[PDB]
Amino acid sequence: SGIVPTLQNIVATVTLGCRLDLKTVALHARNAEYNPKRFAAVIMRIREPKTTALIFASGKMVVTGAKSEDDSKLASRKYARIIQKIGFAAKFTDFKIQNIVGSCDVKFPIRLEGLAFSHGTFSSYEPELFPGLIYRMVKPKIVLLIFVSGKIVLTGAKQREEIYQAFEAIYPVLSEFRKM
Amino acid sequence: ENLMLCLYDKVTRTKARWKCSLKDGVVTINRNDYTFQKAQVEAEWV
Amino acid sequence: SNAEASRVYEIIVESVVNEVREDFENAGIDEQTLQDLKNIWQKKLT
Amino acid sequence: GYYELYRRSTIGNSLVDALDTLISDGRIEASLAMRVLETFDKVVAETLKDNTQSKLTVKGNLDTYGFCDDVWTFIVKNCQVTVESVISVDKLRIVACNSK
DNA sequence: TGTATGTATATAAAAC
DNA sequence: GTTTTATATACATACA
Repeated sequence: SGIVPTLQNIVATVTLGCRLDLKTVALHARNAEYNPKRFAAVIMRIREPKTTALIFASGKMVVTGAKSEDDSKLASRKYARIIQKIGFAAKFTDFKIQNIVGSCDVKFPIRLEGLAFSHGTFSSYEPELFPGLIYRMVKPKIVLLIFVSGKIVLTGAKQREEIYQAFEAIYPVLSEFRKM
Repeated sequence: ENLMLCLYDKVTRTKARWKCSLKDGVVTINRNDYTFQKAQVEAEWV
Repeated sequence: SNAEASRVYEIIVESVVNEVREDFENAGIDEQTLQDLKNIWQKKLT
Repeated sequence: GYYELYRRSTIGNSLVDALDTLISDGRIEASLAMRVLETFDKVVAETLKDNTQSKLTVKGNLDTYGFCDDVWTFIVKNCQVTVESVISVDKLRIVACNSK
């Protein structure tokens, strides 16, 4: 199809290689939060790339919200420099994209109950609990959120081609259960 | 020099929109001083 | 510009001075020294 | 108890300056100056609690925020402030301590 | 009694 | 339990 899912979020991990004093980081980094009574990490944000970082005492870090592999790595590097400039002997090691989320619109209503019954082995649909159908694909190990409006959410990918392939696999099934 | 000293009741955020419920404070804005019981802050981060 | 501010400020000066008087008298300093503190503080404050 | 943040206010600095003078300029008992400031901290707190009516509204761009040790710091740019009048400020710094 | 925000529900993933 | 993102329902407080 000429429909290609749009990437909405990417999560990554990086090892800085040193231990950090979270309070020092907090007191010296702009736009940073540190509340050990809520979450044992420093939450830090930057505008470009617009992302959020969970920095830890172990030197472990998680970066979220990026919409491209390039942005994800770039932001991660920015947080790294900021930590280094504060005085910590940080390094940028083992950068790894752990999850990629995507979404698309097929532009036609979908018969969810029908979809669920035909593909019961993969489908979960309790509209009273949640309005979308939870379809767990085995092929590319991807989880899709199918809605009666024709909008799709695809998540759990290590690389974008998985999101892409997961949609190409599901598309025929969507046409198969089009409600019009 | 445009400094507000006070207490916070609640601070929240949704996307880049922050809201703050401030109490019992004093501010100096443009060489003038104000004292307040309550204050609400609606600010958009980028 | 605010009036409540000046009123609050007045309450603060008057309230602090009278409370501080005990300690001032304990330290055997001087009632007129307390009066000076009041006048200078209010002077700086303008 | 009682935070010392209000010493940074116009009225707080003025007090500091007055006392510093009595100490240096004169021979007025220091340490007592501290006693006075301890009184200041409490008074400003109760006064701002029991003797205020104004409600303020600040709207603008959030240039910077931050949290550490029960203190929130915000720096609002290009903001309009509403008293109960509408005032505009290029840059406003806000420091808030936990009410609890 | 609408327009607003809020809560909640459900998905992947890492770090503590 | 935190943080991020698409998506969609009910429900719950407010506000003039």
